[PDB]
Amino acid sequence: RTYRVGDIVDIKVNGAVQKGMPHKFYHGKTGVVYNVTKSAVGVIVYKRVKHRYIEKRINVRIEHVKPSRSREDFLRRVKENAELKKKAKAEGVPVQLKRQPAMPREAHTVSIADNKPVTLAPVAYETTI
Amino acid sequence: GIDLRWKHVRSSHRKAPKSDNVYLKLLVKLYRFLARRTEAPFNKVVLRRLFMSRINRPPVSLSRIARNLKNGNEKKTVVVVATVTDDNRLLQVPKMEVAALRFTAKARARIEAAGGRTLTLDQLALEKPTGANTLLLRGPKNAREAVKHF
Amino acid sequence: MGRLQEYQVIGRHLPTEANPNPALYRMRIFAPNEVVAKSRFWYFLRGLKKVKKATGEIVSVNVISEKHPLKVKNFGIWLRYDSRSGTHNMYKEYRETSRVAAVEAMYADMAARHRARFRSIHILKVVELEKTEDVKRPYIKQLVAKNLSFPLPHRVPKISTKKIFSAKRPSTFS
Amino acid sequence: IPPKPRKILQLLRLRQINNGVFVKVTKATAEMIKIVEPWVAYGYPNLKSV
Amino acid sequence: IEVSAAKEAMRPEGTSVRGDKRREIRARVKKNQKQMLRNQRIAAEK
RNA sequence: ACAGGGAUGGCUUGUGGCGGCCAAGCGUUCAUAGCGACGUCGCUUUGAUCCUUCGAUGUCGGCUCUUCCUAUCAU
RNA sequence: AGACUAAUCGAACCAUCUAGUAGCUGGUUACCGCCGAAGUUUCCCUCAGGAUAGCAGUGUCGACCUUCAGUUUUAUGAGGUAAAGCGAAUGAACUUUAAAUAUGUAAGAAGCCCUUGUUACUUAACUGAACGUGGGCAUUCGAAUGUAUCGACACUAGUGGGCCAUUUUUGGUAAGCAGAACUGGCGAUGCGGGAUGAACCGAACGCGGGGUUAAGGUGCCGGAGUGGACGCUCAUCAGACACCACAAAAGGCGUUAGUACAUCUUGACAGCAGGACGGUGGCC
RNA sequence: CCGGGACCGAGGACCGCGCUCUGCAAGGAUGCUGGCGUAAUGGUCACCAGCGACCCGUCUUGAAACACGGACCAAGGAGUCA
Repeated sequence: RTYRVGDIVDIKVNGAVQKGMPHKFYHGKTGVVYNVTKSAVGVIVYKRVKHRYIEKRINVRIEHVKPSRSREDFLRRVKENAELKKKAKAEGVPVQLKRQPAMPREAHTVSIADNKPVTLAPVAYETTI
Repeated sequence: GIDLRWKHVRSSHRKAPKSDNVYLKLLVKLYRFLARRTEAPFNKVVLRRLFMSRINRPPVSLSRIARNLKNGNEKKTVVVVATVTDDNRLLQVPKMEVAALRFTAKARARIEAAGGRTLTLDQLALEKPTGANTLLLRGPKNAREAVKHF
Repeated sequence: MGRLQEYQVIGRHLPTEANPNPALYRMRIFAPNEVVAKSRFWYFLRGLKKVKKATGEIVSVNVISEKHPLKVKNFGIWLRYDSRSGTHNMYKEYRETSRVAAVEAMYADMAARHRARFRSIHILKVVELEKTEDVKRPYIKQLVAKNLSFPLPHRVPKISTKKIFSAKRPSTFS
Repeated sequence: IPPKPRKILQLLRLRQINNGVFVKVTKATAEMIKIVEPWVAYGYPNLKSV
Repeated sequence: IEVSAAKEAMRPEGTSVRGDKRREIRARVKKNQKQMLRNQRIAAEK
């Protein structure tokens, strides 16, 4: 994998080398590539101190760097927004183009004919004997 | 007690002129009435510019007016809430109708000699109470020694 | 631990494509109200069957009332309590008129005699002793004796606390 | 009060003690209310209460 | 490795921060070798 | 000489340290490890010798006089 | 003797330069109103060190236009770590699946692609990418919640390696403890309660009236119960705001509640009446 | 639905929303009555009572404590001019 300037990457220090490494803050951090080298890459990370963000620049080896999937879902939603919008225009019905938070469950009925409930004590008697 | 992380902000614009010019006070009263009783945004802009200080009202020269009179603006009335100055590099003054706070003597003489008209802002309020067919002009604000040394 | 009621609480894991009909689990919970009953149900179910509240749902909550609240009964309670040493069994007996009243008396007794709070007590079984021979403790055996009768020596009469002064010395014989 | 519960109360418009608001139940709001549980009491109001 | 933005700005293109220590070691070795060669030449002259 | 600034504590008490062993118990029982009181064992002149005194940075006293503590020398 | 030289001597007295200089010490004069702070952020040789970020107040101006946000949700990282199963395979390092806690990135018309060519990048390569060109997408502008929260200049001021505490982490001691990161409080702050008080709990403040509470309390001091229920405990200075130490697997013929094992009408535990013998005065 | 009690009466022609519509409890108190008409109400001063309440300024650090100034009164007395 050849990373490029402007790409968004994930930093994960893999292996047993994360035993006594000095700077573990950027493990699990995501940043933008600004400098590319054969075995190193330059990553811009932002640190939040109180009410303000401060830029930091790090040099990470390639084997601890993976490309990120941050904008994958956004570009995908833009895509099927375009095709389902075109399909709705073609067929002549409205369609939902906004993702919604999860709603409470509705009312339903559960039968106990073949699913008779099992009574539980706070401890299992099989463990007692 | 109530937690107000945000803060209510007092207004950061002038509500009245600092000047003690009584005729400026009369213009301020007239344009307060116009901006309250009309729907035209021109009157509100003129009232706001009447409130302003001198460094916020740079002079507008006859050459700047002549530049802005081009491209279908020849018949419009020029409105400058500032002093209109003369430009002697402009040899031919076109016929124009300018309303301004004040004119320099050469600017007024050259406009009248070219055959145009000079108005005050109260005459402008009489003839165009809604600011119809008007070209509103400002001078170069950043053209100042302080702004250059900023 | 309050005016307790006994609730039948039935819950289950949320249905999935793999398991369309999850098993239902039923518990008898002594609780002050339904919110506490459901919270204790999810606590015990997390401790037993590894079914979390987020992935589960309450199917039913019902109140179990005593069948005969006007009949005096003997109750055996098998419980476990946690102390600084660890977990200890107890079997204790209570002469009461309902399971909930026996459980309230149990909670009061455990707090008085062993300083155990509500959280460290696990009620494992509450039973009605069907026969008089099933009574194991002498403090209930003295009460289930034949022709039981006793007086009440040294009864302090009830005097209103707003009546500060009395003109006669009270008697302790009735 | 820590900054995250402070921000959640500010977004819930609970800026003073004994302030009450109506909230529609989604996951997006339920998680916020779960975070500010050390400062609020909430429940399901009926028609009379409304 | 944290690297200051001023160092990256002054750094020439192509060079990385991972070779700076080898660079300064090579410079120190070169200086020590020049001093050793100077002493060798002077001792041979004597 | 001048201008300034200053002047560990419910501590302690009667029984050594290091190294090994034993050990009731605690743990562990898909690993049999690890802790461990009580003890114990090793190092630190036939009543002798008197020809081996091993470093003040840290300061105590005396007089008069009263009271308290008990951790008791006497009664 | 640094002694004496008009009470003046390690340099007399008098006037002047002179209102000498001090970074050090002391002091620095009416009222009301509106805002309102701060302690290694980043760089420089340090202490007898500096700037600087950040935080504030007055003015203005610009369409006070764009909206943004110490928050949740969604997707995807870190944490695969618990857990379930292994009648799935294989064997924390097993995995179909999957934790709690907070945490990084992204979530639109300012956007998404497609096409056209160039390339001085790159690629085997007109190949990707960048650069531009043109076109298509407004049928919903593409989560929730909130939004008197905009931006840019100018000028001015204090503080910019302080104290305490929760959590996380790194070290230690015989025991103490010492560094960091975030957050909260204080310095700047009144009020109710902790009898009392820098660090505790509650709660933040214009002047008044009425109602209700919080923390804490209701035997008297003292406003409010000698309130109710079930128990436990008697201390030769109990206990009532404890958790730390003394302090141990500690010592108690104190008192209750349990657990385990054991004996018991084939007579248990305690006593009383009796037996307690022979080889045998076993061997040295 | 019906009682019992406490505190409060802001505004000052009409306008509005309404209702149980000759009117109203509907965008904020009126009606009736009594005593007094003055130190009666009210105010100021002295004192007692209950409750509350460290001596100010300065310095220091993070803060207290320490330290320094203060017998009393009048007048003078310190960010000015170029």
